[PDB]
Amino acid sequence: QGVSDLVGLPNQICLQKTTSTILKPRLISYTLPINTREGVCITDPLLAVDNGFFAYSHLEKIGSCTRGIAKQRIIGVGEVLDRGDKVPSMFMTNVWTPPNPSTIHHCSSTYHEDFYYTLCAVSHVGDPILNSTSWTESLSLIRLAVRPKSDSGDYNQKYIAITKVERGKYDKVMPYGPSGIKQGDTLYFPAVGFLPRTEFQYNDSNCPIIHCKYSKAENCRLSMGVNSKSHYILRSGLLKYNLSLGGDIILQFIEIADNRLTIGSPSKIYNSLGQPVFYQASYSWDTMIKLGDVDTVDPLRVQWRNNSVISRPGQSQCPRFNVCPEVCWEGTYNDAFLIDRLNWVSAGVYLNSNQTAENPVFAVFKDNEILYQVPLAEDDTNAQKTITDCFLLENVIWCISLVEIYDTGDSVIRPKLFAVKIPAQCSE
Amino acid sequence: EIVMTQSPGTPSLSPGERATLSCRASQSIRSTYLAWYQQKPGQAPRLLIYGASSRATGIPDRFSGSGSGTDFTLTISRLEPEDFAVYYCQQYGRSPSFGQGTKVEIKRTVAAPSVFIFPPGTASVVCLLNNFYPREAKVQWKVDNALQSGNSQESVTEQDSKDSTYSLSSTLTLSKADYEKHKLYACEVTHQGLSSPVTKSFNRGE
Amino acid sequence: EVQLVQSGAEVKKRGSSVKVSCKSSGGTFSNYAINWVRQAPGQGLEWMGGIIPILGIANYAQKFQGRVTITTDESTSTAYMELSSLRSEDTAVYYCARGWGREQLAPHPSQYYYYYYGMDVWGQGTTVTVSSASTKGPSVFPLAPGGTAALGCLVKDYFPEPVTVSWNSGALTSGVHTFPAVLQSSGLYSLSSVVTVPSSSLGTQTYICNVNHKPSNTKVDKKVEP
Ligand SMILES: *[C@@H]1O[C@H](CO[C@@H]2O[C@@H](C)[C@@H](O)[C@@H](O)[C@@H]2O)[C@@H](O[C@@H]2O[C@H](CO)[C@@H](O[C@@H]3O[C@H](CO)[C@@H](O)[C@H](O[C@H]4O[C@H](CO)[C@@H](O)[C@H](O)[C@@H]4O)[C@@H]3O)[C@H](O)[C@H]2NC(C)=O)[C@H](O[C@@H]2O[C@@H](C)[C@@H](O)[C@@H](O)[C@@H]2O)[C@H]1NC(C)=O
Ligand SMILES: *[C@@H]1O[C@H](CO)[C@@H](O[C@@H]2O[C@H](CO)[C@@H](O)[C@H](O)[C@H]2NC(C)=O)[C@H](O)[C@H]1NC(C)=O
Ligand SMILES: *[C@@H]1O[C@H](CO)[C@@H](O[C@@H]2O[C@H](CO)[C@@H](O)[C@H](O)[C@H]2NC(C)=O)[C@H](O)[C@H]1NC(C)=O
Ligand SMILES: *[C@@H]1O[C@H](CO)[C@@H](O[C@@H]2O[C@H](CO)[C@@H](O)[C@H](O)[C@H]2NC(C)=O)[C@H](O)[C@H]1NC(C)=O
Ligand SMILES: *[C@@H]1O[C@H](CO)[C@@H](O)[C@H](O)[C@H]1NC(C)=O
Repeated sequence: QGVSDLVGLPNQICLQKTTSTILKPRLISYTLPINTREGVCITDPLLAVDNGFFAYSHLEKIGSCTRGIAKQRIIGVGEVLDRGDKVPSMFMTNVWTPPNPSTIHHCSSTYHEDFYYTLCAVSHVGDPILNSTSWTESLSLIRLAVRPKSDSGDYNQKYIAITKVERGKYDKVMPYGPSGIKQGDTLYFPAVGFLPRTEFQYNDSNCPIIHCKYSKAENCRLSMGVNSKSHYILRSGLLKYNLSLGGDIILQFIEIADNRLTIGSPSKIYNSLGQPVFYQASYSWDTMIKLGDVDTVDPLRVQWRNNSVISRPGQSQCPRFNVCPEVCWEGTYNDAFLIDRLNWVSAGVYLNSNQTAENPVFAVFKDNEILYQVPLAEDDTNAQKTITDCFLLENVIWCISLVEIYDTGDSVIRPKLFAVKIPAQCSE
Repeated sequence: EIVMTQSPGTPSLSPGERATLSCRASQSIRSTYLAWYQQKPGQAPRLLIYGASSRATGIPDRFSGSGSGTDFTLTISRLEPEDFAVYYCQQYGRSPSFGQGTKVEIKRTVAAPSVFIFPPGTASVVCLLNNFYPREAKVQWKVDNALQSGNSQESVTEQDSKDSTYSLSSTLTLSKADYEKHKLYACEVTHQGLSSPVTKSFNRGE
Repeated sequence: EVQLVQSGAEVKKRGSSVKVSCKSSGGTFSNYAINWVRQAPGQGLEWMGGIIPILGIANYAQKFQGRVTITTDESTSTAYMELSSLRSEDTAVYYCARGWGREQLAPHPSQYYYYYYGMDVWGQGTTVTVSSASTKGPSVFPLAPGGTAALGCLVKDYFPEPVTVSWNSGALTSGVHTFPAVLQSSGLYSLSSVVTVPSSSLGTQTYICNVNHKPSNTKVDKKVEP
């Protein structure tokens, strides 16, 4: 009843392959504050959905998405509800804006009872991925009540700078990804560690170059960094924040295991039908989608699917469906949400192009076949980053998808949000 | 990085008539990313087509765009005096590139070159090819028995305002030292509009 | 209504550098892109690069990457293109042109793509000669001549173009061809201007060519006679 997590025994969904269009996307970007004007880019988006609530974030800057002057950073929370016509909508209820919008980077949100806790990086040198050596590690926490109050002190909004971070042997750590999970009173955020390339142990014999003629054995190791001679390598994982502790907040870094290892990239961890799932973006030579059931969270190990149908666009070195080790840092973030564990079928958006960020398709797929899909825009639509999150409305599976697009109507690079019901039958 | 090849290079065809010039890319490209430009004699280019079919602000309806994929086509419906110029196709976007250009010549009746020769520490012998058509014509310098190589320079006019012909000046530059060592100087002119090669010649004297 | 205005023709030594101006007369650079195109004498157009000022981004073709800096000054509504280490191959005419330019999402974690569109507004062009030779005047030589004769003037060995030629002090026009100049391996130019006349009139009339090369401020006026 109402809007709930994807748990229990949902209504049935079509598990057969069909080339008919049976998915019917909707625009729901309206009850949100993305109010358009040209000259601006709206970048660094974030979407999270948990227990009938949501977190959202973006950075609006004037001019270039890269070099433009930052104007406003939004971190908002609200409810996911039925308008009355059995279609889920998003209603912002509590919005936080920092005083300096150029300093917040790489936010990540996880929900726990009364709040969304969103963990961000504070930087005075731009993106720490690009200014890794210049970035002094500074992490902040913005905690937002999903249902604010009137005379509640700092119950509504609470900003707090983290001083105690256990990073192990990594020089610094950072949130990297849109959303994470709770386990009891312990929160886990998708994150990344910066390791000096000098103390990175990696047997080059592990690099899988069998029947990969033009691939050398070093390529794996060299691809663990933003480029072949980067000072750091990036190792994905989790940042753990245990709410039961009390005292000065401690975050603790948990590196991801080295099976199907690829360069640290924006990832996300979420619960589906009882159990945690991990998606890691393929920013490297391993361009087939990286997702799977979490075996253990701490230490973090992931049973990656052997998916042979979903990939991501790249560039001339590591384009779509590339599978041989190369030295590259290319690709996009396009996550997927487990909606049926028995058949392991997932829902998500991919970019139907080999070397260009365009043509976003919402697809329901299994490991070796796409069951069904629908384009979300036109053939040539510039689109890059997609965040898909599914849930239940009156026990029917719905997915909300954030897609970062070029909007032609206002000539603005911006996020748009789509709601897709997953149909019961395979035939109209 | 994309390479555009145009064709033909030098089409010759008559005024009032229709014209079609082809542009082909070494890659398949979206039609949105293609333009046609016109460069009249000795001045800046101007934009005819963009998106492979659209005439711009202030353009006559003669010009029409066509094609997609790898093949594209510009079309002139009724040619006119000003429509005789060079035409470039452009693929644009990330790293734009032009084709080598198509220059639409004037079609006219074949003419024959009037061939003249002029004698001079250096000396330069000149050979003039006055009022011929079409442009294609060859000049071979000749000393006593010699057929020369890589010591001659060539210059050509554009088509005359009146009769739409070409003229040519070839020039043989050699030090005055080797001027007295040889005796006969000739220039052989092969052209389509003459029966067989004409040759004007002289020996220092008269 | 807007059109662009470029700097004056330049002559520069081999190894030197050039900075060509291109200013917007009517308005600001507001959101358009300024492309730079070049044309080697007697050759076709090649895109060198472009700039989109409202984004603060420049992009270049590979052939000119490193050698070309495309800058702006929005105070002066003025773009600049600086070429460095000039080789003889860079002797050309450099146009600045204006068209739309759009920032696009790329399949890269940080990169953005930048799209330069068809160019609809053109500057007049700026000629840039690169040569080790120095300013010099031309030597004017005559070329004297069965029912039609030809005579002419040879304008030899002048470095900085151009030179101008008239016949009979600009009175003789019909049947005249002044040829496009050629460059000798001396680094100097040489031209020929010729006239067809009736043979009957080799004695009746007297023909005088007027060679006038301003960079040296020459005005040799030489006759022609059998
Ligand atoms: C987008 O990229 C896709 C993948 O590119 C491949 O991977 C990259 C990293 C690089 O290595 C490329 O060289 C690869 O092509 C393209 O789809 C692939 O197309 C190729 C053929 O062009 C397919 O291959 C076949 O693979 C089969 C097994 O899966 C083989 O049975 C088959 O072998 C037979 O035929 C080959 C010659 O083709 C001979 O060896 C023998 O005669 C043998 O009998 C092929 O080797 C590959 O499977 C495709 N991968 C996919 C679909 O994931 C794609 O190109 C398009 O592919 C399909 C959809 C057609 O429409 C093609 O015409 C089309 O080009 C790229 N898309 C575009 C637009 O370029
Ligand atoms: C990495 O840090 C340096 C230093 O903060 C950045 O360089 C600055 O760049 C801006 C934008 O052009 C200038 O206004 C500053 O004057 C520069 N400062 C210095 C000290 O050079 C650099 O841009 C950062 N890298 C990225 C990708 O943002
Ligand atoms: C979060 O912190 C609490 C508080 O220290 C931890 O709770 C302890 O857990 C151990 C083993 O589970 C018990 O033996 C203690 O009695 C617990 N203490 C209290 C006060 O309850 C908890 O384990 C921490 N969670 C994580 C995931 O580390
Ligand atoms: C993806 O494929 C791999 C390889 O087949 C699977 O990993 C192996 O599975 C076998 C069982 O068939 C085990 O004996 C091995 O220990 C596994 N690991 C290896 C070889 O490194 C993997 O299980 C597949 N993924 C899923 C989700 O089943
Ligand atoms: C690296 O690989 C070689 C051979 O595969 C092996 O002998 C060596 O022990 C490996 N290194 C480590 C640290 O295990």
